[PDB]
Amino acid sequence: ADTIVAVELDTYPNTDIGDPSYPHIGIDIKSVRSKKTAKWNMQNGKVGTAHIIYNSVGKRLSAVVSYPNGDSATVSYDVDLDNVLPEWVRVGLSASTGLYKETNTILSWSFTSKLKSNSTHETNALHFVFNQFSKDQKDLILQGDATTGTDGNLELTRVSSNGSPQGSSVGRALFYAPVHIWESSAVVASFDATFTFLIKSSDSHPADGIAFFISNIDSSIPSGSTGRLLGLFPDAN
Amino acid sequence: ADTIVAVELDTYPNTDIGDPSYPHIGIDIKSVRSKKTAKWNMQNGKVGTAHIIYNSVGKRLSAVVSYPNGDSATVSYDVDLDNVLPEWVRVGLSASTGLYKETNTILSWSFTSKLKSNSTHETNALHFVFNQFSKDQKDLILQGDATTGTDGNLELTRVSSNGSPQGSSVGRALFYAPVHIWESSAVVASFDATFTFLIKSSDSHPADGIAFFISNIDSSIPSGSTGRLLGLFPDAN
Amino acid sequence: ADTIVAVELDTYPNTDIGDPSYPHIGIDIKSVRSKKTAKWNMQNGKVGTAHIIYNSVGKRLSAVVSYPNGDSATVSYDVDLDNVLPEWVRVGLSASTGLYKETNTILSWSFTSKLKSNSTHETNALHFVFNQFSKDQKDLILQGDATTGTDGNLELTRVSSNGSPQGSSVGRALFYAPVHIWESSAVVASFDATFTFLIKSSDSHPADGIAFFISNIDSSIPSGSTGRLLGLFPDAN
Amino acid sequence: ADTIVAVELDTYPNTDIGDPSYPHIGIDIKSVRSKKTAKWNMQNGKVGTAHIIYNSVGKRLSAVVSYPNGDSATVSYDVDLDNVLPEWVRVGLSASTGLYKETNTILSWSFTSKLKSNSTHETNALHFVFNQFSKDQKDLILQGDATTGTDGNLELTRVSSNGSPQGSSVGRALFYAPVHIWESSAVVASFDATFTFLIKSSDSHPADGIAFFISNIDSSIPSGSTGRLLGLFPDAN
Ligand SMILES: OC[C@H]1O[C@H](O[C@H]2O[C@H](CO)[C@@H](O)[C@H](O)[C@H]2O)[C@H](O)[C@@H](O)[C@@H]1O
Ligand SMILES: OC[C@H]1O[C@H](O[C@H]2O[C@H](CO)[C@@H](O)[C@H](O)[C@H]2O)[C@H](O)[C@@H](O)[C@@H]1O
Ligand SMILES: OC[C@H]1O[C@H](O[C@H]2O[C@H](CO)[C@@H](O)[C@H](O)[C@H]2O)[C@H](O)[C@@H](O)[C@@H]1O
Ligand SMILES: OC[C@H]1O[C@H](O[C@H]2O[C@H](CO)[C@@H](O)[C@H](O)[C@H]2O)[C@H](O)[C@@H](O)[C@@H]1O
Ligand SMILES: [Ca+2]
Ligand SMILES: [Ca+2]
Ligand SMILES: [Ca+2]
Ligand SMILES: [Ca+2]
Ligand SMILES: [Mn+2]
Ligand SMILES: [Mn+2]
Ligand SMILES: [Mn+2]
Ligand SMILES: [Mn+2]
Repeated sequence: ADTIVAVELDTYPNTDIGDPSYPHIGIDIKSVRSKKTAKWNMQNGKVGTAHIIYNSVGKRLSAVVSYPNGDSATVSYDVDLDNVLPEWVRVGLSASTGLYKETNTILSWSFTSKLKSNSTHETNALHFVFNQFSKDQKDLILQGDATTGTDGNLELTRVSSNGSPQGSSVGRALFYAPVHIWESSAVVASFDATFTFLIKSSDSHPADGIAFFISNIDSSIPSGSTGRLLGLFPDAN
Repeated sequence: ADTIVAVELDTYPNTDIGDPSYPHIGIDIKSVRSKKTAKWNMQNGKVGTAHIIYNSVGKRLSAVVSYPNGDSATVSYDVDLDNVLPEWVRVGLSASTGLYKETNTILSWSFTSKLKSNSTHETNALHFVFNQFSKDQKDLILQGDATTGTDGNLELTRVSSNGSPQGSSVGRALFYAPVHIWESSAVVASFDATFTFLIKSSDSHPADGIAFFISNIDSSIPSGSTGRLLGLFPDAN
Repeated sequence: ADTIVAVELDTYPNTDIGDPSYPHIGIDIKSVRSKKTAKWNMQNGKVGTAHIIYNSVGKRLSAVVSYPNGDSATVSYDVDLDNVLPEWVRVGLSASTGLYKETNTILSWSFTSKLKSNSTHETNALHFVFNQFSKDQKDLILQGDATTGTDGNLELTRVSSNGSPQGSSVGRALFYAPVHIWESSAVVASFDATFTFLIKSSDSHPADGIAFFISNIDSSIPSGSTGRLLGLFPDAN
Repeated sequence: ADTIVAVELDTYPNTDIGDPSYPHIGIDIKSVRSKKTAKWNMQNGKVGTAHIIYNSVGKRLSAVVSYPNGDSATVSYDVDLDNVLPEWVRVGLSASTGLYKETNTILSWSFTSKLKSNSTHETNALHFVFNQFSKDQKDLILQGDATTGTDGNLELTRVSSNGSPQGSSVGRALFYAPVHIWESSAVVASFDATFTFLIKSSDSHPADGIAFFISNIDSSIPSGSTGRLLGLFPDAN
């Protein structure tokens, strides 16, 4: 199966696959069952921001998700990603809905990876930023239900003509280029990612969440990964 | 045919197709016959640096090529690249040899494009930088004779195991992701590129040169574009 | 006197000192009488954005000012700023009112200078960005009437507690650190600046405008440089 | 006294102020007695690189010091810098010599601080890079024995006409502008710093080290801070 490191913004507790019993942010290393979570109060209809930060020095994958009112949830997990990810990866955003639903709208996404040193501050680096997505976003690989619109947004999961989110949707957006996420001579292999998102639901409960993820270059949506699997995993192991 | 904008470092004066009677740098818009050139003293076996700058406001494509001794040639050409390039492009480096030859070694290559908007610092951007190339540089599309080495370099044209350049060689390297080079909504679209190169020859005369180029996304080396055509054009028109 | 290079957003046509007979953006090299202007429709109470671009290769100072409705004015002037500016400068924003007035509110300001060299990507660079200003913005030198607020803005000219702009006001904000704007060794010296602004007036006519400027490091507001002199010049020569 | 957070490259073990008994890198929070150290093999006469990385999310101050051959020393310390540093700081490089000596030459220094969010990926940020220092480096505050030369380097401590390092020298270089290192509404306050350095000694033992440090804006060299105090502290508490 794919190799996945993800930071999940998990709006729906699936307590029989180990979610805590509240909306939460989580760090997922090779399992949907997050290695670490923190409670997260998803603010329906507000634009949120997620920041994901890793470097090979401190070896701590960190994420914060905030809303403009200042509410924030942070999670960090000590992990040497050199030991989990392949050298080359693709980076992406994923989301899903299941029985319950939500819009999984991305307003913006930036990513930076840097491989530094072996020497004077020379470097291999990739940075992209999308503050507006285009209807035909050639540098994004859209998978499953993900679309880009003329509203400048990326709709990770399905939305109806009347703006209403659909169930059992899964969608992703990967940056087109593979990313050299580590390289054993790099003294520092850092990455960081920021996305802004708008999760809205009129469901009794929003679901299922959004994740930023890093995968093998050829990663595709695992079949059956709607709902609690977030477009990321073939199963809940 | 492809659409090409290029900055050529032309080491071989083909005076019969409009080259000046010296090695030169030039700006190429849809033709190998540069709209603008400047006399360039290629320094054999020395590491040069090429910087290429454009923005949609000044509408001036500029390049400078310099060497460690301080010698520099610059060429600028006023052009509205919105009227020439497709909205999405790929960017690359190209090089050729013909009857005369030279190493067309790239030691580093960076590129930045930005689409800035009617707002603030909300920007779409791609930035990459390669200060070392890997053998399996998965974020480069290698065409023709181009290879990436264990020496950390990009050899655009064929070099034998003994280190000698070969003639009638052509090769390019394009960044894997398409680039959104202009977008009608943007107030400023800018790009910049830098690369460092080492052109060495022990021929009677070095040839043919290195270009940074921007092309249609599906650009391939035009058939028979070795020699004076720099791997960029099907003919010398 | 100070040495000034500026991009003026001139909201008040002082036709008696060479302004065109409309609000305009202009490029000012050592004089309030712009070397180049373009007709600019200042949109009262709307947030505008100004981008200023220069590099030492193209030698073209460019600016564009736009508003959210898409209206845009651009002005470019060919000039070799090496021949005008001192090697070290301070960069700033300036604004004035006179008999007529307007808020000269800056909501954001970024600036990048780079000196790139005869080598690779070895570069000296300064980059700052302010998307919010603090009350005690210790990295800004405020001159004259300029203040920074709790509203996160930079008020270049005096605004009363009731929110009303005042006349005969002048103020500037310079970044605290001097900037190395050119250096003889560098192959490329470039800068760019962006700022966003909100010029509101309920006067018979707004005046006088906002400038981005670059000055000698020890620049102060010239005495009596309110009104049409934009806080940049001692006289209208 | 000043408030100091530093990353020390401590070439001389002063085991009666708690150094371990080998050259080491250390994280210093408000004491020269590092909260954490790692053994470091300083390679005499080679150019080293130090990277220092912090973010407010993972709350882990990290440093790696490497040499081109690949040898590396890393240290990380979990610390919430919001609770140690003032909001505004200056950033600098410091070094000293004592009874024993070394050159404390900085070849380059970059710093980035970013305050992100409360919102969509807008930001206050400062980045500078010096890959070459100038004889009169106006954007550096040189303190004590620090000088910049025409060789493009910063000599933190004293060197004689014949290139030989002197004892009981202390010197620093601070970036001229204060830095807003944290701000309580910032969802992410990150900084990173890289310097390359050349420590050479013909002493029986090199001393005393180089540090990157963050201090109160008005920080100056504490009197008596040569030697083991590294220009950073008034004493060894
Ligand atoms: O009754 C069938 C199941 O419905 C829920 O699970 C689905 O809906 C969720 C979407 O919010 C997803 O997390 C999940 O993957 C879907 O299968 C319910 O939570 C399950 O317990 C039920 O078996
Ligand atoms: O500087 C001239 C160099 O290039 C020439 O290019 C022409 O030669 C071939 C004719 O069939 C083609 O491969 C090529 O595309 C022509 O335009 C020549 O080949 C070389 O002598 C020179 O190095
Ligand atoms: O657009 C004209 C505006 O500025 C004018 O500026 C002149 O007025 C004063 C005369 O003593 C000086 O303070 C100033 O420097 C002059 O150049 C005028 O003050 C205003 O009416 C207008 O808003
Ligand atoms: O004999 C006097 C002291 O000399 C050494 O300490 C000085 O030299 C060192 C430079 O390498 C510094 O670390 C120190 O601050 C200087 O005071 C010796 O290590 C000390 O034990 C002696 O007291
Ligand atoms: Ca879940
Ligand atoms: Ca030619
Ligand atoms: Ca005027
Ligand atoms: Ca010590
Ligand atoms: Mn979960
Ligand atoms: Mn030519
Ligand atoms: Mn004017
Ligand atoms: Mn120590």
